[PDB]
Amino acid sequence: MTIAIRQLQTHFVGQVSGLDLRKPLTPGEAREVESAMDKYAVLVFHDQDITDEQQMAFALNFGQREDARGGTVTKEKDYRLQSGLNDVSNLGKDGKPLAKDSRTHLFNLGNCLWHSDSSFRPIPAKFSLLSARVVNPTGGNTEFADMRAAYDALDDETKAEIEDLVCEHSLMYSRGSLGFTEYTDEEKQMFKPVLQRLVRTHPVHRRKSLYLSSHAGKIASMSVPEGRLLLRDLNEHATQPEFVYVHKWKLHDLVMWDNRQTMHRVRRYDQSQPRDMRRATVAGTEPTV
Amino acid sequence: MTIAIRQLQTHFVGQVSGLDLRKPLTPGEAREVESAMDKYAVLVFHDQDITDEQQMAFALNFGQREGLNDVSNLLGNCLWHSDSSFRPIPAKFSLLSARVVNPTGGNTEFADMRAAYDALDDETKAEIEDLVCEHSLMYSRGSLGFTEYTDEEKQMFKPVLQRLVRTHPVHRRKSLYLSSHAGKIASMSVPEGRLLLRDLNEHATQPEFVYVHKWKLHDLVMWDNRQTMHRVRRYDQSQPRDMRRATVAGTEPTV
Amino acid sequence: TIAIRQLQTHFVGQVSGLDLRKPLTPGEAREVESAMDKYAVLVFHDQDITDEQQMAFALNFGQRETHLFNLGNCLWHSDSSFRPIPAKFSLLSARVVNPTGGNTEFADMRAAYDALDDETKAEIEDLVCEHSLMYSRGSLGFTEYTDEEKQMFKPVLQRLVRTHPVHRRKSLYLSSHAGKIASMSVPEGRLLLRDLNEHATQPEFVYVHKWKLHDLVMWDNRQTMHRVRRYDQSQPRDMRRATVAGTEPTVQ
Amino acid sequence: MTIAIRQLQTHFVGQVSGLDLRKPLTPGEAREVESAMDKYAVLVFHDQDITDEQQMAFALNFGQREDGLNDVSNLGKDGKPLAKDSRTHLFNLGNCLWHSDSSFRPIPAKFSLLSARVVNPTGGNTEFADMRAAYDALDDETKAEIEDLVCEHSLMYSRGSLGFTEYTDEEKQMFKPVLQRLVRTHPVHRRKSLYLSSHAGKIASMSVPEGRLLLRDLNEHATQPEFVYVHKWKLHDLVMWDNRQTMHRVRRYDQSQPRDMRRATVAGTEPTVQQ
Amino acid sequence: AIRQLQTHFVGQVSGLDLRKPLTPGEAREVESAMDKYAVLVFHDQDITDEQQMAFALNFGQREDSGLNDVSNLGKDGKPLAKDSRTHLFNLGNCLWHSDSSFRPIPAKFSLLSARVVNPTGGNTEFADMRAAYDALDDETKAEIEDLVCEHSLMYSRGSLGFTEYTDEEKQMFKPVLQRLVRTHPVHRRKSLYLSSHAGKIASMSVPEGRLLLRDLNEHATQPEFVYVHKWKLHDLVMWDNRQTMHRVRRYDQSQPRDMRRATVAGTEPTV
Amino acid sequence: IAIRQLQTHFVGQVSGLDLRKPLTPGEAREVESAMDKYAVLVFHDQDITDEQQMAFALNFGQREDTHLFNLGNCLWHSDSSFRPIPAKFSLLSARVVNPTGGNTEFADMRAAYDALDDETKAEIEDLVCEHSLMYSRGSLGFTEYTDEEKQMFKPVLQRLVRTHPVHRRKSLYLSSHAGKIASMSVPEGRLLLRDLNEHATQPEFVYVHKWKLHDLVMWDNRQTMHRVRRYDQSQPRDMRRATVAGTEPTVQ
Amino acid sequence: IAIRQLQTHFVGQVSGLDLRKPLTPGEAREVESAMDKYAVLVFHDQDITDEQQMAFALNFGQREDRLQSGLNDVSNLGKDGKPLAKDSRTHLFNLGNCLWHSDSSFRPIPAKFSLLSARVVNPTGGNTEFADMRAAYDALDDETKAEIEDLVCEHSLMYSRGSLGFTEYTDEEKQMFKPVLQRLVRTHPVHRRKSLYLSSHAGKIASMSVPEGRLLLRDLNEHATQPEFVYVHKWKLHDLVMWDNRQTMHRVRRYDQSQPRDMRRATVAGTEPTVQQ
Ligand SMILES: O=C(O)CNC(=O)C(=O)O
Ligand SMILES: O=C(O)CNC(=O)C(=O)O
Ligand SMILES: O=C(O)CNC(=O)C(=O)O
Ligand SMILES: O=C(O)CNC(=O)C(=O)O
Ligand SMILES: O=C(O)CNC(=O)C(=O)O
Ligand SMILES: O=C(O)CNC(=O)C(=O)O
Ligand SMILES: O=C(O)CNC(=O)C(=O)O
Ligand SMILES: [K+]
Ligand SMILES: [K+]
Ligand SMILES: [K+]
Ligand SMILES: [K+]
Ligand SMILES: [K+]
Ligand SMILES: [K+]
Ligand SMILES: [Mn+2]
Ligand SMILES: [Mn+2]
Ligand SMILES: [Mn+2]
Ligand SMILES: [Mn+2]
Ligand SMILES: [Mn+2]
Ligand SMILES: [Mn+2]
Ligand SMILES: [Mn+2]
Repeated sequence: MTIAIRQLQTHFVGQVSGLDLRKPLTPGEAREVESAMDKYAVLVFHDQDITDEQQMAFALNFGQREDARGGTVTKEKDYRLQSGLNDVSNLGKDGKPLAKDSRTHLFNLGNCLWHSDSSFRPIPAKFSLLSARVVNPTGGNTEFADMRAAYDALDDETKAEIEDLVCEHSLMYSRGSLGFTEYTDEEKQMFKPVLQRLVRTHPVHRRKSLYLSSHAGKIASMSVPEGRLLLRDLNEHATQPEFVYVHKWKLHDLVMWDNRQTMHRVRRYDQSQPRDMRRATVAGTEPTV
Repeated sequence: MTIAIRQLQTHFVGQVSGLDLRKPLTPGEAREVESAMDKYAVLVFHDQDITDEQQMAFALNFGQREGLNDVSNLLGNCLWHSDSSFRPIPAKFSLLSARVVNPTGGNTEFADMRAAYDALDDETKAEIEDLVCEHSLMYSRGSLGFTEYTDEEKQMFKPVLQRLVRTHPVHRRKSLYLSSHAGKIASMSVPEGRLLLRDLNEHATQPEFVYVHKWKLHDLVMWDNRQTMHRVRRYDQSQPRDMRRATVAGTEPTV
Repeated sequence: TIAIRQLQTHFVGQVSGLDLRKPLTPGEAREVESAMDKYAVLVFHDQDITDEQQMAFALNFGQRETHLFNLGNCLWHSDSSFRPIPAKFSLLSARVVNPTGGNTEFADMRAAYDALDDETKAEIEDLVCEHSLMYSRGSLGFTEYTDEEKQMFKPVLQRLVRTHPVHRRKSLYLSSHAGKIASMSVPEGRLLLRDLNEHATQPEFVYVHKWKLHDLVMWDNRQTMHRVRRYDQSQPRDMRRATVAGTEPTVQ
Repeated sequence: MTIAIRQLQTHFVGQVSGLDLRKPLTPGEAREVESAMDKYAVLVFHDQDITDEQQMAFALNFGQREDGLNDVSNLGKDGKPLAKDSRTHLFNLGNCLWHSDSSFRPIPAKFSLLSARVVNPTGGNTEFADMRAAYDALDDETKAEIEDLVCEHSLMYSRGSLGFTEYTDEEKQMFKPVLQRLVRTHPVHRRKSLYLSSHAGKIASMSVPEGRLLLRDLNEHATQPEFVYVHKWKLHDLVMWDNRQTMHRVRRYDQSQPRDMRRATVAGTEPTVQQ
Repeated sequence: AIRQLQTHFVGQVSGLDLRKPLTPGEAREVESAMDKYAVLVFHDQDITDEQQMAFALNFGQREDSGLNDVSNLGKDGKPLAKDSRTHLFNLGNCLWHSDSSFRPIPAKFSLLSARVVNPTGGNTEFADMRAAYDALDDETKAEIEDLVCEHSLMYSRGSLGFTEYTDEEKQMFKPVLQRLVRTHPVHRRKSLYLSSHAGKIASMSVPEGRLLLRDLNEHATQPEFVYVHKWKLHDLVMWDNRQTMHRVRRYDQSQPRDMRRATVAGTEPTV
Repeated sequence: IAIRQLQTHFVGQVSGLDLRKPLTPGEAREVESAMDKYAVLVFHDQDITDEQQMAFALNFGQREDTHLFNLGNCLWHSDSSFRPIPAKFSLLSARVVNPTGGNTEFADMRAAYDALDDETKAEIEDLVCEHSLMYSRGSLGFTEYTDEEKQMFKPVLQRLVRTHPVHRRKSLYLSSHAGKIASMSVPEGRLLLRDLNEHATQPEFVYVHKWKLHDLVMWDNRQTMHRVRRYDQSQPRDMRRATVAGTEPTVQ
Repeated sequence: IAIRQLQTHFVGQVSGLDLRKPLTPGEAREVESAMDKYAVLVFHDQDITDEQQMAFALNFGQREDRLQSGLNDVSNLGKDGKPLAKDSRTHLFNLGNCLWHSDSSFRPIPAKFSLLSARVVNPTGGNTEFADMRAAYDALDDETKAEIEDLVCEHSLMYSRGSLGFTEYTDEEKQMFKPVLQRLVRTHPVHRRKSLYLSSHAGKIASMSVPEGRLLLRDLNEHATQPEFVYVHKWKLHDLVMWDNRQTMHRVRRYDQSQPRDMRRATVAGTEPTVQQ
């Protein structure tokens, strides 16, 4: 009836055991994992030595593939992986680490900022599923923040202030804060800003949460300076240690998160060493606006 | 009339009593205040009903002018910064007087850059020792959405160099020279540099290095820009907030 | 699974086996309230809760009832004793704890009463006190009040000796808000109250609470006094209060 | 969104919009709902898809649990409809009489809150009667006559009406009659109202037959259509009532069909009479 | 001459001296009027007990002078004590009922004469059980058609607090069966056979059966089915127990109320 | 002169003196040194006159220049602290002893000072209190003063920490007459005085004197506080005072 | 403490005490004096635990040498908490309480106070009656008083049980139930009133033949249990009745054994013997 789950942080995060992700799930098991995703927001599976196909098959229990187009500087040519998965590694087509100053790596440094995946899309992602294929031993922890806990801890005046606010999300905002400011020219059209609610409501349990993300570069109804200051304050509030779970990677871990309830980021790592990390993304169902 | 100092935070900040800033300082008083600034980096004076000229006269004990700077609301200041870090010779002391206090928000927060430096692991210390940052108003304003400037403006705000690790002239303690004005590290790519600056700013502004100052009427707070960062928290723009700053010019560069 | 450890000779229970993030069962609500009747003060460690969760916990026990408030809390008092229907339970949740000072102290007014001699007990049995914010603020140095403030803070009557509605133990109804005994001259009455307060807050009747992050302390204003000890106002402190309205008066 | 109230009947009953009962209330919202209960005596909320915990949590704004929802459904422990000759169902049928909740308790109930979880489509309307308006409409002579009268309330009396008249000694003590004023006064707005209830089987200072006949006349008077609001249930309705100002009853329903209704009861905060 | 006093029933009768014996045709007209109007009001009838009964006996036999004492007076022509055994049984008449419905063959006509009028209350109310039956919806009529009620004095007195009965009293007051819906033998109109004496429906549990009866009583005693009669001295009111219910309202027990009833026995059972 | 110590920190009982007789210079010298050391001196069986009591007092300096006074004495105080030059010694002679209550208690302000932590010593060092009869009578409930009285009872300044002119020991200058600290806000200063008073009058710093007929007790106001405990006011209590005027101010 | 006398000669109803709480020195002294005067005390609505009941009893002395406490189980229930079999060993022995007796009169130092608490009331029968042995003594004539003054009875459980049929005892039982001596006429240590020491356990007068002694005890018991000397207690839930075994007899009237009767007794050990032995 229930799968084995141990909670890893005071507010959220469950560790799951007893499931082999190389193999199909039963209807009951898929139902259990999704309820755990609703409750815990982040799930940690150890020792899941899976193929790209096995990983995506697992993800497809929970919806459909998110269309990857408009998500990277993909050159419209080709890259490393053959399957459905998003390549979130530090490797080129080469199979070995990207150059310190390449346009691909510099864009990938965006992942070091606190973000919710595909928040730059009119329908943002539901679940993201990350598999560790080669572990970089010098840094690159992945950190998760509970946006519902963060929301709850705000005072009434803040909650009343932010309730109806709308943010503009774009890859140009997140990469822009890192100094990556030149886009040509269908990129400016491909990364055209989308609207998202600052405060969102989960469809299952109806918990309210802060929809924070590096992609959010302004609040619609405010001046750019004031809006950004507010977002900075909310981001500082929401990423305090009491709302954060730090994941230390082991080989063949799978960590999956609900983008609708969380932010995440990768910490600085040594770029000269391989880091083979591969993501499956489940498309969102409904927009926030 | 005996100067008494009580330490307000684990690592820094001193509360000073027995001085009347309306009255000129004696040689011993000037020496003690500057010595406390060396030690505590931030000093808090309560109950100082002082004019603009008294504030400056107090300030001028410690050097020259960079009368007062208007930091009243009558927004870059909300970012963690060190004053005039975008100048080739950056500011020494800043002295802030509260003439009208905003009752809703507007705390001034102070971060100890020396304690922050010390808490770093020896590898990080070694990584950063010789690193140099570019500081400009264009960078700090840029964070708040001001990213385009004319050729006349580009020269007035032309970036200057400062070392990431500075050393205090008096006690020789090392400290992180962080500021919102710092937009890149000279020997690193813009994104890699800004990420390191982010990590250092995050580390250096944890609660264990931070003193939060809650304002009272006629409060004077003074700080060493060479040893600290500071920021003002969001305040109700509708209500008058009258804060007046005296600034002591720097007496040496960092590079 | 509720377990209570007694913390002081006369009173105070440390409660384990409850997660206050979750709604109480009717049985748990009954157990908690009976423990409040018995111990008068309950300490709950490790309760990392929200304002809403705190209030929800409180509302099992009844209904809902800055600088001047904080300062007055440094004097021995019982909450809202200046109201004709005074407070039942108060609840304090430690969100940010000041490391220097700010212990909260509690005194068992039932034990204080019991320790009085037979003649003192007979002397004070029918006495009535006048309670007002003007008296407690007076002690802090604010003696002058405008004509509309005088109505705003019009003194209320309270029995000096009250009886608990559940176990019917008598206790001394002492409070910084009490500034007069009705049947006595002003100075004699205040001297009697001063001696009663000194008696009632001897270390044998006092529990000292040294705060830990996420503590929740709930106390019965009908059986106790409390005070906060001196602390450095320049340090961060974040203590969140909930108060349950009184369900009965002491006089008319 | 803030609270709006719409009048549903000449003298009483309000329909409330703008409140989500899945969410904890602010102090202001608790105040507004209570004042509205004082004025309207019965409040109707539509579209409140709530859990038991959420229902109780809403209820606890207004006091304490009466000595954990009360199961006023027609269902057994297995979740299926009770048999029509089962002792549980025969007691539940007591709600079909005009009553005020816990009037057999020395300190009787304040608020009752009833949530429709599964609606029976064949009957089972809940009717409410305004005991204040009913009192006011009496002539001066009747008001003077009844002013100081006291009733005896017990489960033995309401269940007696329905055929259960023989009680063991344990039961006679467990259901020992309590005293209640016949004319009560609301603690907030001071309006007088008839404290009528099926649990009332006697007036203290009168013969049992003369008392019951007087009670029958007051009940007939107080439950004329002019003082009565008829509630037709929709799924996830919540109707809450002040037992201190009203009577209520459930109309006959089809016992073969499920009727899942769940009550939260706030304990009384003051007696009507000493004992 | 008959003047109709209410929407569905009740006739006021003029030009008849109840002191004088009735002709064959007058006995027929009065009875046909009772068939139609269910209740008849006679004004100014200063009649003796023997004269009252003589009028009654035109319509059948006495139910086992021969008049029923429905007064508030004791054996000495004086108002009864408020707490006395007889008065507390008289109070049974304050409940809506049909006369002798607890007898296996229930009463036909009842004839009440006003000898001394209590001026403080004590109106007699009548309810038309035919109009009441008619106003019910089709689904209800279907439900109630074949139902059978248990009638006993133990039930009506039970309501007023007399629940404890001896083995000997339990035989004297043994419940009788009566149809819930009865058909008048003359005009064939269906009517609700409601009564305070009815305490059970045969095929149902006591509580559910009693709840059904309450709903029926509530429906049937709405003001639209009820005629209120205010008493004048030497009034006589007669009713068909087979088509009606009646009750007396609260009266001042300190003041005399001398009312005398003549009961014609039933000529048919309902079961 | 033989001296017996009566409390852990202070108080000496003196035998070998007959106060009906003039003191020799040596006797006067030994008594004053004993006053410096013990702060309070107890002399049993001195059946003396007013004139003899004053003559005895006058060895130690000069004379200092109602119901309310007796009531004020129930509060912890140092005599004449509301005067710009406050009392040196006070002397109390027991002519008629009330059997019910009326113990006189003494608190050692030097021992009280010593036992404070370094932070508090640093905090208080240069603080200055305002002392006035309006403050002490305030605590008894008399808060309203005409401008005539406000001049008569004009507050005077005293050091919170004073130093004894002979042995140089620091001590807490506490008194019921002190109602404000000059450099602090009114409530915060009063709260600080309250904490210091509570600290200084703990049992470890207190000598309780139980009166015996013809006792004389002399105390140094510069080193102590004192108070009288409650007694039955309808019984006679004849306690005669002599006061030696101060010989040095604390500030200005 | 308020006391209302409930019978001509004795019995007091007590108001003002909550027996869930410790007594003060004054409260304990008042209760004991009330016991000296009224011999039987009735308390209503005392919803107490075993520990609380015993704590109340311990005010007046020490304990006498299903429940798991100091209390004597005088219920009709077995270990399982259900009514005993009507033919069982324990029940037939408990029926002993239906005879007029004074508690522990078969011990060399007999009981002081007994305190009985009603936890589950039997609805059919089970009244507890009490007889005033002092009033009974007073009403005897001068000659009878003179005759009995120095008589001594033998008390044993073998005698009380013998009268209900159990006449056969082994050597072991005969030693466990070895008869003890008690004065027939006893004196109260406080007010010095003489009273008849009657009991179902008394089966012999020492100086007389068994038949003549038993006939004399019968005459005294008949005299002493006349309605004028007897108070009848009808039980209510959480009643507590306390009696002085030194001045009274008591008995329980027959009760419906198929229904639970949960009655719990605390017994205070005697503080003085009646004979030196
Ligand atoms: O590589 C990492 O640890 C960070 N991952 C992501 O941001 C991602 O896959 O969405
Ligand atoms: O106004 C404030 O509190 C912030 N002040 C400054 O940043 C400043 O004057 O340099
Ligand atoms: O500890 C505190 O903050 C003071 N406590 C109180 O008096 C209170 O909150 O009611
Ligand atoms: O079931 C119904 O409609 C009526 N319910 C009640 O009487 C109740 O819950 O108190
Ligand atoms: O006395 C009355 O008016 C009531 N009449 C009857 O019920 C009757 O006599 O049948
Ligand atoms: O009377 C007493 O016990 C003490 N009196 C004094 O305070 C005094 O005379 O100075
Ligand atoms: O059970 C009873 O009523 C009487 N009981 C006793 O004899 C007893 O407990 O001593
Ligand atoms: K600046
Ligand atoms: K308060
Ligand atoms: K009920
Ligand atoms: K009849
Ligand atoms: K003085
Ligand atoms: K025995
Ligand atoms: Mn990501
Ligand atoms: Mn600045
Ligand atoms: Mn408080
Ligand atoms: Mn109900
Ligand atoms: Mn009739
Ligand atoms: Mn003095
Ligand atoms: Mn016994």
